[PDB]
Amino acid sequence: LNPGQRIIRDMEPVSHRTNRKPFTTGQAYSKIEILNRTANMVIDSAAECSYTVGDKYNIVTYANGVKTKTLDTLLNVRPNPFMDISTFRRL
Amino acid sequence: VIGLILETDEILNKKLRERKQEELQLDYNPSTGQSSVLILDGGMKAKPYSQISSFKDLDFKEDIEGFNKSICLAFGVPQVLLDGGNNANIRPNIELFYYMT
Repeated sequence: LNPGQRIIRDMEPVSHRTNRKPFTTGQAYSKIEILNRTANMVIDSAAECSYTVGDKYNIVTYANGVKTKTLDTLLNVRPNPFMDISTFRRL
Repeated sequence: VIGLILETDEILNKKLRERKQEELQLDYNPSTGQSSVLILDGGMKAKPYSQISSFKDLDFKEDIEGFNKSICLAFGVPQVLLDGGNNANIRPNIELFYYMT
């Protein structure tokens, strides 16, 4: 392990929010056209892309016992039993 | 809009003053009238007036164009589709519009 991880923890124990003005963000998104169009373009373009599951790397992972077909269905077809793939990706 | 301003320091018979206002206006119009020379007698003067508020200060083309372009940007319709252009402008813009939007 890293001998100096304690120092890095002491430097920043917890995360900091970087969206300083959420209400102004929402108002600008709701009432200005050059922001709405660009944000929608980025989100839709990102959500259009699909995913492919290929080879298996022989390493110990946090989640094990998952087959390729299940990952293919989750990432592409329908992640949640109760939510869309497009809605999940856009969110 | 005003064409001529004549100034006098005396009270010259309002009724005939209005009659002369009509007469000069009709006579000196080159569309309906054949007079060009005016003679001032009795002390009547002519004030060299100017135009205070003109229609050339109101330049609204750029702002209206910006608003229209911004609306088209908001919906996503390329400007070339609305205006029209060359073939290389026509077909790729149609494809971009349909696909992306």
